[PDB]
Amino acid sequence: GMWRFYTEDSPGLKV
Amino acid sequence: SHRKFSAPRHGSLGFLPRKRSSRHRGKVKSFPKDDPSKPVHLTAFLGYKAGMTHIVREVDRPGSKVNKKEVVEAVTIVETPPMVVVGIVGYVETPRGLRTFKTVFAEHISDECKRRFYKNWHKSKKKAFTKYCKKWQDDAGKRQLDKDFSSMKKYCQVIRVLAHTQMRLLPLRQKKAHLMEIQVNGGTVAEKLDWARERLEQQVPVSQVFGQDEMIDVIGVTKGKGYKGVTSRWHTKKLPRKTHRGLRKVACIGAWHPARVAFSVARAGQKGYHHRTEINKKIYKIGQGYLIKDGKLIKNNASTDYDLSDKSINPLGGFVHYGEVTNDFVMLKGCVVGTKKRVLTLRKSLLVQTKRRALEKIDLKFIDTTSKFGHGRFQTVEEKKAFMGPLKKD
Amino acid sequence: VRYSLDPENPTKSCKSRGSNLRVHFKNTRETAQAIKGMHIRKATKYLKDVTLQKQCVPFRRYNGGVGRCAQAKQWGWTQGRWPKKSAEFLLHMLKNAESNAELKGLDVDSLVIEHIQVNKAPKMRRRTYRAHGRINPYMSSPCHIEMILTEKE
Amino acid sequence: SMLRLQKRLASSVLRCGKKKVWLDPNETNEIANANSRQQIRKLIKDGLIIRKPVTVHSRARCRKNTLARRKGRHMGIGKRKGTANARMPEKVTWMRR
RNA sequence: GAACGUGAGCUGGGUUUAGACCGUCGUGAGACAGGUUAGUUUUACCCUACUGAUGAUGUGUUGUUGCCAUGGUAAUCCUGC
RNA sequence: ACUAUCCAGCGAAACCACAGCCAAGGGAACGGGCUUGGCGGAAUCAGCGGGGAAAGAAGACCCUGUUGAGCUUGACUCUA
RNA sequence: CCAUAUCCGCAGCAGGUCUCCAAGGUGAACAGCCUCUGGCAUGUUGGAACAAUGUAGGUAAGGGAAGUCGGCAAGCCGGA
RNA sequence: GCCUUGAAGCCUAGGGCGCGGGCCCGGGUGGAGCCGCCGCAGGUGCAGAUCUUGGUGGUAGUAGCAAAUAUUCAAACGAGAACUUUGAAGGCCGAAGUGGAGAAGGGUUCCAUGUGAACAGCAGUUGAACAUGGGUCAGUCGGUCCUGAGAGAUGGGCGAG
Ligand SMILES: [Mg+2]
Ligand SMILES: [Mg+2]
Ligand SMILES: [Mg+2]
Ligand SMILES: [Mg+2]
Ligand SMILES: [Mg+2]
Ligand SMILES: [Mg+2]
Ligand SMILES: [Mg+2]
Ligand SMILES: [Mg+2]
Ligand SMILES: [Mg+2]
Ligand SMILES: [Mg+2]
Ligand SMILES: [Mg+2]
Ligand SMILES: [Mg+2]
Ligand SMILES: [Mg+2]
Ligand SMILES: [Mg+2]
Ligand SMILES: [Mg+2]
Ligand SMILES: [Mg+2]
Ligand SMILES: [Mg+2]
Ligand SMILES: [Mg+2]
Ligand SMILES: [Mg+2]
Ligand SMILES: [Mg+2]
Ligand SMILES: [Mg+2]
Ligand SMILES: [Mg+2]
Ligand SMILES: [Mg+2]
Ligand SMILES: [Mg+2]
Ligand SMILES: [Mg+2]
Ligand SMILES: [Mg+2]
Ligand SMILES: [Mg+2]
Ligand SMILES: [Mg+2]
Ligand SMILES: [Mg+2]
Ligand SMILES: [Mg+2]
Ligand SMILES: [Mg+2]
Ligand SMILES: [Mg+2]
Ligand SMILES: [Mg+2]
Ligand SMILES: [Mg+2]
Ligand SMILES: [Mg+2]
Ligand SMILES: [Mg+2]
Ligand SMILES: [Mg+2]
Ligand SMILES: [Mg+2]
Ligand SMILES: [Mg+2]
Ligand SMILES: [Mg+2]
Repeated sequence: GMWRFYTEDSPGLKV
Repeated sequence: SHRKFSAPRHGSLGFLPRKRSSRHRGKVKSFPKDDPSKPVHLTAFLGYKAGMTHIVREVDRPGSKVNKKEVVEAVTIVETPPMVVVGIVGYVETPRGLRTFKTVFAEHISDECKRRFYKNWHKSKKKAFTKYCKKWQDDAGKRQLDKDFSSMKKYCQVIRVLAHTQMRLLPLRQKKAHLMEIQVNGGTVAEKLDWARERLEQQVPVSQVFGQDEMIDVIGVTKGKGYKGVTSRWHTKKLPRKTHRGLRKVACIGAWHPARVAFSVARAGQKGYHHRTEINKKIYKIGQGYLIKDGKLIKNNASTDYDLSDKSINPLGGFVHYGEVTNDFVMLKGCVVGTKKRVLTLRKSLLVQTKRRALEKIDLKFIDTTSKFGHGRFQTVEEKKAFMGPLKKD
Repeated sequence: VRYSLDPENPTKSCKSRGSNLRVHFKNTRETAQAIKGMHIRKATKYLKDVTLQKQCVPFRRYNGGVGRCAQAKQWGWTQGRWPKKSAEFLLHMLKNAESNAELKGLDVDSLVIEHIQVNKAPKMRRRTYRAHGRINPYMSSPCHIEMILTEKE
Repeated sequence: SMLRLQKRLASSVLRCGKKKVWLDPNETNEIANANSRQQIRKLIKDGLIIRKPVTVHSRARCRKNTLARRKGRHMGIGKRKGTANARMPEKVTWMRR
């Protein structure tokens, strides 16, 4: 289906 | 959190609905109040904008560094033929405001006034005021109309007069006249009816309204610019070069919880063609027209007491985009709203004038009639020829 | 075949029909609601003019995105467009109908358009090629038409 | 009507391209019934089919300016772009000597 | 102050992946609350709100001239004789 | 200058409980819907990006699991 | 056929895929600019008008890094 | 027991029953089998499961049909021309080319006549599409021959095979 991001970005980031 | 540094806002919220107006002629919101001591006079007048130029004069402001010296300053020229009266209207005062009570038109109304009706004058039959004008050449109409002026003496407090212009006398493409209501301010109601009832169907020049060295107001509609952004309509900072989705924008609007956009924030829309009102513009000069005793006379439009050259106000090549002025005009200090060929309204000042910068008086020395269609360097053709000489026009 | 709304007097009326026609349903529907109730000779002028951009059709239900015009003040509206293609195919039909009336022996220059009906139809299938290896359908949207004319002036 | 076949064939007989071939815009009937060779070579002889001439490319402009560069002109300091060794090298000058 | 206002408004210097360098610790793979360098920032054509633009209700139709509810609202400081 | 804009012709998608004007109150403690007040007028056009705790990917951070795998060794049991 | 349409890339996909031949002028020159032989119809459509925001190009009075994490980007010098 | 003097199934502002599960009548369509009682047996009753298969909507006549400078005038065929063809004019490729020939791969795409349903993301009188027919000629051009890095039988050895 549609693409929506590169898997090494992971837009929700909170460490 | 708060704002790091401080700054003031961009624009006024007074002029807020920046929409393009619903008119082409300046409306007057308020006229001056009236002392019943005064003689009977008028308050306003219609004129058109022609052009601009500059002027030299001498200065008698004391205590200054420019006193007893010459200065250079710009002006605007406004063409103003004499208007014509056609009709009357009387108002009355009520706890809801004012109310239009009754009106009267005259017996003869020229066609240039009737074109203000009749969107399509070309395929019309021109059957306006045909039946109303039949109760002037009549017996009962003389009884019918004159039973009404008596009412207006009795049940009214405010008198206004309908006038229109003379558009044959201009170079423009237009033929329709412009109407306007004007207020009569004087002693008493009965006087103003008698003054007007005599003055009906007659002409009214400018020198019967205004004089020299007087502050007035100017009312007219500004110059269009169309759809614009916020860096032209509101004058915000341009963002820097490294922005992605555009640069001539305002970034933030509001914050989260007032979860709505407020009318205080800048947006992108119309600019220009608005209604405005400016005050305290001076009159320097009132010029005559072209006229004929036995031949021509076009000197006194633009001849000071000093230069004594047989010159008119008109430049070489005429006024740009306008034409040729052949009529009486007025000369304002500074600048005004609107394009050329546009209709202006000229209202007396509603205040008292005691500042020396208003009370002072003026006498001109020089006026510039160079051509504005380039870099003009000559005042008149005659000097242009005497300097250069004979060309191949031989 | 079997029409909708079989008429009131089958001796003073004619009829025509088309099936499986490559025009857009949406524009064509609206053009029919504007031509309805007219005398045929009036309407043929109406449809030439649309083709020449001198009159218009107002888009009243299917109006998303559609633009504003000056000719739709006659109809009491703002929006309008000039669907050429639909106009022609309607014109070809009026001919078929007008002839049949001549064959049954009717007064031709007193005829009225009473009933026009448009309907959808089976959809044709193509494809278009998008990013990241994807495919999507480029489908078509044709129409049927049927219509009735009677003799009333 | 269609005449692309007739164009192609005439190219091969005249040994020119298809941009050098003139067909008569008026006598198109008699050409379209030329669906072969020997229906064509007749028509070349009759004059309906012609080989155009070359577009001119002249040289007087060059011959003229070179005739000046012999005498010396157009050779100053501000017309030179390569080192002297590129224009006329030293090794050659040595060998002549 | 307003989700320590505001990343489909910017930037991405720092911090907080993947490579790598020193010091201290661990036999060791490896760790550091120690330091240093390089490093992909997506989508508006939907509903609303906001700004601008047509039109709508009624007054028999149509036009000219005008009144006012209601809402906004703006002027501010210093020097010199 | 190419677009966006308008017209002719052809014509998709993601997404979608129902839907879509605000303040305060209480409530799973930050409501489009409830309660008390403010108010409320067809159908639409170009934009912009405040909200919809907007779309995408059964949270890689943290914990649990008597679920795993890569690597090391002085863990246990074995082996070429 | 041998490639901005016959090959592989889901497709007449701005991608990728081994070689031969090789004129005139300027100029050091298979650089770049114009032309002849041979080839084409502007690269999956057209017409009207010149708003906003964009993308690619340019210019700017006086001052000259005061901007910004950082002279990032642009500009100066440029051949003999 | 019901039935081609009309079964099942389906539709229904119609008449009615039962607390409910559900049912009986009436009217239209339709064309061949179906039901009630006492017992038996079970692949036996759906709103959902980021359920499975198929189909259809708002979105929406919207976003879009913008990398590489460029078209114009007349005539002809034709029901029919912004796009076919012919001519003329203006322009690009600029010999490391948008030119003329070939290997790998494809496999009839090649050539003529005809067509305009479908396809050629607009159109088309055109087409590498559709239909019907035709077309590749060798003592000397290549293979075939030789061997290369290397692969691989016999004898022998090993191995449950
Ligand atoms: Mg502050
Ligand atoms: Mg950036
Ligand atoms: Mg000028
Ligand atoms: Mg695509
Ligand atoms: Mg692909
Ligand atoms: Mg925050
Ligand atoms: Mg972001
Ligand atoms: Mg945000
Ligand atoms: Mg960093
Ligand atoms: Mg690292
Ligand atoms: Mg007020
Ligand atoms: Mg748009
Ligand atoms: Mg609230
Ligand atoms: Mg609370
Ligand atoms: Mg909600
Ligand atoms: Mg938002
Ligand atoms: Mg989880
Ligand atoms: Mg998980
Ligand atoms: Mg446990
Ligand atoms: Mg494993
Ligand atoms: Mg051990
Ligand atoms: Mg070039
Ligand atoms: Mg083209
Ligand atoms: Mg192509
Ligand atoms: Mg500067
Ligand atoms: Mg600094
Ligand atoms: Mg700073
Ligand atoms: Mg740089
Ligand atoms: Mg049977
Ligand atoms: Mg069973
Ligand atoms: Mg079951
Ligand atoms: Mg179900
Ligand atoms: Mg359930
Ligand atoms: Mg569009
Ligand atoms: Mg393109
Ligand atoms: Mg070739
Ligand atoms: Mg080639
Ligand atoms: Mg090959
Ligand atoms: Mg097509
Ligand atoms: Mg072929």
